[PDB]
Amino acid sequence: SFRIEYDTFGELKVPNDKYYGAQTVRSTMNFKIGGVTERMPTPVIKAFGILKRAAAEVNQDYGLDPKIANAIMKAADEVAEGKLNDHFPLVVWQTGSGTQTNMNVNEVISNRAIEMLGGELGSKIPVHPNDRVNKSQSSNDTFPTAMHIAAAIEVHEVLLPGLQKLHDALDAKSKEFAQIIKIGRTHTQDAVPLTLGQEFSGYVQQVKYAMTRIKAAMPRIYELAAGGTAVGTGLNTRIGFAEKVAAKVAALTGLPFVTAPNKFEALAAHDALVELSGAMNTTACSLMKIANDIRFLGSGPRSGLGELILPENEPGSSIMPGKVNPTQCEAMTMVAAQVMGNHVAVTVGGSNGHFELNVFKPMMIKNVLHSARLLGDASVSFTENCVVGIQANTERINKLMNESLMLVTALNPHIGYDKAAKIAKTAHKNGSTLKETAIELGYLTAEQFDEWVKPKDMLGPK
Amino acid sequence: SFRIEYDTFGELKVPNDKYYGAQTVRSTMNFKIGGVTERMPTPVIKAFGILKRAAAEVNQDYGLDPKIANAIMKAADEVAEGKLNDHFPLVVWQTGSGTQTNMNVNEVISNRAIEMLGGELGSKIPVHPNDRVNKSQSSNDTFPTAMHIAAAIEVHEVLLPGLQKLHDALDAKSKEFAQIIKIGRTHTQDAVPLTLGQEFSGYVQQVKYAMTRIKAAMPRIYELAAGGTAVGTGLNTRIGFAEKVAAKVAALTGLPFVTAPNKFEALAAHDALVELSGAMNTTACSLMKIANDIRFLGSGPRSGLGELILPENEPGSSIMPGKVNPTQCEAMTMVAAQVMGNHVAVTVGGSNGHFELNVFKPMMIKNVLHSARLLGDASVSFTENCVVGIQANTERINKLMNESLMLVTALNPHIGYDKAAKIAKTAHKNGSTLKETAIELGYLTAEQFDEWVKPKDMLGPK
Amino acid sequence: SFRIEYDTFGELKVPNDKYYGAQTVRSTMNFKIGGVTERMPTPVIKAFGILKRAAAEVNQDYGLDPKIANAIMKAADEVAEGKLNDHFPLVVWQTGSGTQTNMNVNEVISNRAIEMLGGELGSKIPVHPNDRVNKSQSSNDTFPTAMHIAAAIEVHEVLLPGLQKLHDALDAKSKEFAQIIKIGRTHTQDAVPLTLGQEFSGYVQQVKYAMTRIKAAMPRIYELAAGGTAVGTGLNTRIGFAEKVAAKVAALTGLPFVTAPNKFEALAAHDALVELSGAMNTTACSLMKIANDIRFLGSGPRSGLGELILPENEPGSSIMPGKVNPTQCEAMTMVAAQVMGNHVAVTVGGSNGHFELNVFKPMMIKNVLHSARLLGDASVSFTENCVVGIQANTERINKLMNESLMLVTALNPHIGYDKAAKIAKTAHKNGSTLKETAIELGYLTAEQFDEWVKPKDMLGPK
Amino acid sequence: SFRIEYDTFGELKVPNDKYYGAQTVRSTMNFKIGGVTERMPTPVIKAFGILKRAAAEVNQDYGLDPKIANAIMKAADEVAEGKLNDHFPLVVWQTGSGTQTNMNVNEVISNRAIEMLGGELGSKIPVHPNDRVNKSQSSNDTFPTAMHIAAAIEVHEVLLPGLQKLHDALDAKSKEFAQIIKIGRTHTQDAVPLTLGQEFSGYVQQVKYAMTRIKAAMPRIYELAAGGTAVGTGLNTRIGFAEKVAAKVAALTGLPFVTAPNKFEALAAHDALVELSGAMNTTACSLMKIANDIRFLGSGPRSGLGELILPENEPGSSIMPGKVNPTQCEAMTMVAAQVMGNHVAVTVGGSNGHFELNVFKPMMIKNVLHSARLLGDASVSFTENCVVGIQANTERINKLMNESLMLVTALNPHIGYDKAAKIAKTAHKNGSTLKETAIELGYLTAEQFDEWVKPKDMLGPK
Repeated sequence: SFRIEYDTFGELKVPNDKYYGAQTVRSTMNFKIGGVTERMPTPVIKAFGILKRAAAEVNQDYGLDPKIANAIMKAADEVAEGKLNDHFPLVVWQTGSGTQTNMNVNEVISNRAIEMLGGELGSKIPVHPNDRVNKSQSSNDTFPTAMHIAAAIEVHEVLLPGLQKLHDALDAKSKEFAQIIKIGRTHTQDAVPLTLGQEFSGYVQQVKYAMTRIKAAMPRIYELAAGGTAVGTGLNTRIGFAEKVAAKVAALTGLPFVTAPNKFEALAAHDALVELSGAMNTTACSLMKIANDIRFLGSGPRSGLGELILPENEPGSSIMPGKVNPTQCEAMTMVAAQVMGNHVAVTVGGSNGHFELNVFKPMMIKNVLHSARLLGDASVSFTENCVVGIQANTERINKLMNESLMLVTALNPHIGYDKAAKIAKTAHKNGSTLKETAIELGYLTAEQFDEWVKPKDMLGPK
Repeated sequence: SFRIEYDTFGELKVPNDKYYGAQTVRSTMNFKIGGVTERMPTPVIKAFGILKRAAAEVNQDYGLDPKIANAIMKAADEVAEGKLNDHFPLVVWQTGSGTQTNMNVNEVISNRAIEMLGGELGSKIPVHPNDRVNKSQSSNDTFPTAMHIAAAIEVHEVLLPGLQKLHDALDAKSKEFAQIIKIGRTHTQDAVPLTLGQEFSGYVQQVKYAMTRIKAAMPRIYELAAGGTAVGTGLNTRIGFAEKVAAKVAALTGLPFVTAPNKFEALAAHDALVELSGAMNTTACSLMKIANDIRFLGSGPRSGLGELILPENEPGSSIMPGKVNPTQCEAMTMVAAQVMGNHVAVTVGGSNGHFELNVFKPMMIKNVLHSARLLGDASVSFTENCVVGIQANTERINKLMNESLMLVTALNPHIGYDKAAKIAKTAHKNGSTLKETAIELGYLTAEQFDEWVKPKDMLGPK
Repeated sequence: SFRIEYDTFGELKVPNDKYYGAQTVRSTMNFKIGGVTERMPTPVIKAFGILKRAAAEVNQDYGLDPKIANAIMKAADEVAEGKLNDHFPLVVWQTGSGTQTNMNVNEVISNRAIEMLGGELGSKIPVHPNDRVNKSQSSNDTFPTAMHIAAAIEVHEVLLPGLQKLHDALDAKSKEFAQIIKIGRTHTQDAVPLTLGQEFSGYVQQVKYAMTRIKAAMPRIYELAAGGTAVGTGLNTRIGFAEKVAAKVAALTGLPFVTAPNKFEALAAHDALVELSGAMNTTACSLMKIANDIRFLGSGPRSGLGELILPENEPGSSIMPGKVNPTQCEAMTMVAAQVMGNHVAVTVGGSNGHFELNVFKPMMIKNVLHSARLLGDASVSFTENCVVGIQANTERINKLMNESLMLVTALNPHIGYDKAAKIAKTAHKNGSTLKETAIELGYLTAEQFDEWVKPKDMLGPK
Repeated sequence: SFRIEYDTFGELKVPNDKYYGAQTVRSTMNFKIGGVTERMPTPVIKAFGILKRAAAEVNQDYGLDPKIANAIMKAADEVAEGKLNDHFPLVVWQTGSGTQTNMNVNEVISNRAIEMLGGELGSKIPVHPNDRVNKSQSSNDTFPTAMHIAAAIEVHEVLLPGLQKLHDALDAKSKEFAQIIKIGRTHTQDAVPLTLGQEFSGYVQQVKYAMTRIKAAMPRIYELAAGGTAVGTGLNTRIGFAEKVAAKVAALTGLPFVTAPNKFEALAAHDALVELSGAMNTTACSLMKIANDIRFLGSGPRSGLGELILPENEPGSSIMPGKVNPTQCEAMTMVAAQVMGNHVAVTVGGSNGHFELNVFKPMMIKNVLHSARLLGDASVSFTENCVVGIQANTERINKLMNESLMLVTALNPHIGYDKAAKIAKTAHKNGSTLKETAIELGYLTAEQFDEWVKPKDMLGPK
């Protein structure tokens, strides 16, 4: 069931159905931290596939036999395509350079390329893990490159598409609610009117601005460290390798990757990941507000605010009509809190580089990808299972507009401030409406009230 | 105007009306970071006065002349009593060991004692700042001792008394509201009843637990670094000085200070400050919940929840009866947010010690004292200006109870499930009460509803 | 391959090899957030097994048929024993009360108990998920109970045992290094001596204190919410149920669980989880310092500090003798940063309760358990793969003690301060040792130096 | 002594020498939280002066009498110029909309203008605080406008200039050290060479990227809330006032302020402050790395790394040549830790808006201004008192290069791998240099070593 390989510490059994080798087995023994939920994120593994395929193709310019390079490229493609995910058992909590995962990737690509070429597994023949798959590379500049490839692809494919769907659904709900006037709330106290459409347009702007902030963090993510080798000098690498690898990754991905102009900055720090996390942290603040507002605006049916009817996600009860838990609001605000915590973990790691190498890399990229996926996935779920189904409770909104004390200020140009306050004071004391009170005191008629108090004239400057 | 003092780098102008000297002027030239709001917290300065008073009294056992010791003690007392606060211009953002503030204290006490002895300011005759005021002490073990003295005093005099007042005021309201039944809220949806007294009793328990948590953090704060000297060994101090100065501090303050049993832990780390900040961080979460709940329970007057009437302390508008902004809730929840951020500042500093000395000391104690003072002061203000005057809106509460759809389950034993549901569903569609609808459907009589639906019976297990 | 079940939204296929039902299937469709690394932690699932077994046994006092109760107890035991982990596919990012996981647990326990009794899967006969497995319970008080059971077991079995091993290994290394004198470092500058044993005793004290802080957070974790039902009143539950369930959980676990004295505080907030996270946050600060110190003390072989020889964890190179990457230091400091971020996520959730129910529960317990397991697992790994193998580089330590300028202060009682400084100044200028310089200037003999400069006399007070 | 003013709650003693009035005295009575270090930041007060000056000039278009407008403008100018700072006693911990400070500003400007018009202080004649100084404005849109004005000015005048000085000083050192070769460090282990110039160029790039990140956060800060009034609709302000007052602020400041295109987003949230704090958070991570590296590179003189000689700004001990504490590194890394905590405070506040108004405004702007000022001031101090005077310890660097085992790979083409390894292994065991050992083993000549081992050739790709 197993073959036998060796490292400098002793003999190791490797399962015959596995493409990794002795270094990866030793690593599962030396880094038993946290269990399977801690495995290196698949976007990192796939990004390594993209990177090893670009390096193999470029290394033909520097003496790599095309037959060996072609097998490496095909094997790297299978990694990048997600066909070999089961051959990566290592956790985030390894060396802070990600060396063990670089070797896991070199081992798997070598053994699969060996198999494609007819050799025997575990043999290093004819594709040596370090000499061929890791040719012209270091763990020090490859893991950072994989981080930025994975981050950019996840932003492009998961995070922004999720936010875009949320933006568009909130914008639709904003135009659908454009004529529904409700009582505003400041300090949670009753305030002057605005439309539900206006209130929702604020959410739309926040999501639009979140997308812009995330996009503004991407140019530094597109800088790749490949070619910095061990300490950033590019020692033991060939001239032009850095530019060529980056240009190859860009063509493979369709994204504007470039080589980092300063490889010392690219190896000794991950400030671009701190900044991207910062943009997700702002996004989480925006989404906390939007989701918590929608939560409260749907509270009720009778002892809450009751402006919105949220779609049911849980089984409703026949005995409990109108009760709807805001389920997606809760998942989303829990996600928002997680992103804020992830951002502090990214910050602590990003602040703790030493000399030529920051060695917090796996934890930093784990937290960035975790926030990116949570935000994108929750944005989709919140859209499809809550926002698109939101309805306005117009009867309750209309009833509360008539019962509000806030519109009393439309009477001042007609009967004077002092008589307006007496109406408001009296209605507040008696629990009556402004209209009932304004008439019961003989200050005006019902026809005068209905003509002077028009909330649709209280929604803008004059 | 000025006098002239000298250090080994040249001449310095010292204001004649100031008790500090050359080293302190030099320190103000080198650390112009942030302005006057960044001055070293007065509790640290006073704690330094206590410590120097204790050292001078104890140092009589080790050769210090009693007439010199007496003037040092009297000057140090003035520092500890807050009488010389204007003679400390240095900011938090100085050396990470606090050496500049230690020198500031030595100079101020030296010069004030020289003045009491009839000497000339700046003269070092006959009270030398380092050889007599800093006798048996080091740069490195004095500031951490002052940190723990200041934190213990602030916890004892400001933080716990403020929380005690808040606990007692919430408990009185809990008892005052013990019979007022309202509709519960889970997920912000209407839920089964509880009293305002029960809900407030949750707040009371939270504040009680906060006080226990803070008290649980004090035993390690009572351990003092004095006697560790430069690196923790006690080199260049006298045997027994560590224990004697801790006991003298205990007798001067009435708090159970002892010498730290491991001086390397006490100099190389400030884990006790991190743990005390963490207890305040939990307190902040509790206060955030309490204040935000009271904020929303007082929302209205007509488009909110309207269960509580909060005291109006700042005049409002005559045209706006019933509109009262929950301004003390806002001060308190802002303070809570600040404590959470301060806690992360404390954490980063506490995580970053190097070898024998943590050199983030001034910023860690600044954030701990800041949090303690804000929490204590806001608790007093929130108590006196909001909690003690809260009234229940019993009329609105009673009406909302009658309009709730939640109570409809008390009718299950009497008319079966299927009829109650039809009442709930029909009331929900018509906007009428459960009682109106059960009568209009002829499923029971008014007197039957009033005898079957008793919220008083829905407040406990059976 | 599948059976057919229904909920109020439509027909659902349930795999026949799965013990969950339609509610769980619907939940995997409604909460597609984050993928499989986001699954509810297994310690929560097992804790639910303990809880449903205690409730079933107690519910016999309240009309539960013993035959049905016995099948429920056996099925709950299989959940608690980890035999049914594959039947829980739901993610953390569900409703904030954990309702979906409560139903997942009720469904799986019902179907497995049905199978034990001979019935057909998916039928609810004879063990109804809600009426029997959820009898006398609410999602609102069960998920909090499972959180605290899981937290206490993880602290007892993973976190503290890991820290204890680390404490004991550091204490052994401290006694083994008790006679090795080295140069201290303050501000990272050379300082007076202390032994490696003394420096390591500081680490030992930090870990001892971390264990005490964690233990001080457990009494509030041992308070269980079971019996609070929907809003904390205990409505729809039987008198004595809360005390009996808690006493049963305590007997099943061997841990001192008790019923929460105030169920409103237990449902509306999770301040005990915030406080336990706070204790882990302090622990992370302590471990960051210890691991980073050991990292730097092992730096070299020639351009670093070079006091410690760390055991190899990576394949060493023949060309690179003495180069050893501090692999476990990096995994541990990365873990420490993660705990600090997790703590902020716990804090944000803990601060955001609303009225009767905090609905951030799954994210809060996820982060607490994640920090607890990471800290315990990394503590074991750091112990076995680094601490127990640490050796002192005594030749380099001894060589640097002889080259240090720091010991020049042992000459002052013999040749006076002024002549001591001239030796230090001259050796610093020439790059020579104090001994060479003190002799070359004719201030003393080699025999006088060797007798007056004894670092073993510079390790304590006099 | 005092004069007497009145609000609707009674009589208030106002100091005769103060320009504030009844509302401000009332505010000091109700918000005694934290003491004088908690006063509203002077940049907010000055920004309010700019805003009130702009509003008064624009309000001439809307009826304001030019002679009244002129005195308001002149008084508001004195506020903006920092001439009336003593007339603002209110703390940050006030209403979450900043209303008290808005009233403080209105009263101070009203009374100073009344004084210029020859009236009596407290009289409201002829400059009414709310009817003329607050004309066309609201409580709710003035404070957020002042926040953004203050943040933009502080970024432009303090933060970016400080970072610019640090960037330029690091770049000059980079060029000064361009030819000094030293041993690299990865994982803190010895690594292949790089120049001090290359390493410092990484720092330069980090500071350059920090400045770009901060600049990228300013476009949303330039959007002003003025004109949103109470809830965002602009009710009770004039058409065109929003655009005109933003343009007047732009012309007064020379910064590209514009009116916010969505006033609901601008009042309900402060996402732009969260994003600006996040850019400063990234800056803090960069500065932490730079300062901590320089801290350790200057460690010694003999038991550290010893590559850099840092300026000695505070006198040391004559008995301790070469011992220089990196005190500016400590101030800077403490500041970095503080910015990270401030950022979490900003995040919590920014996440907690409610409906039409975020009421965490004073604490959010306080933390943003605090971070900006600390970063700017510390950058200037770190530059002038450390960076500009750093010297390389070329003699020690050259010796460490010669004693390194890293260079041994240049001998591979000339004597093969196996002989070089035996040299490295033997030098490592004997404590001798690579050159001494290769000669003593007779594998090459001294002149052969000097020609084969050229570190100048190991600094780049080939």
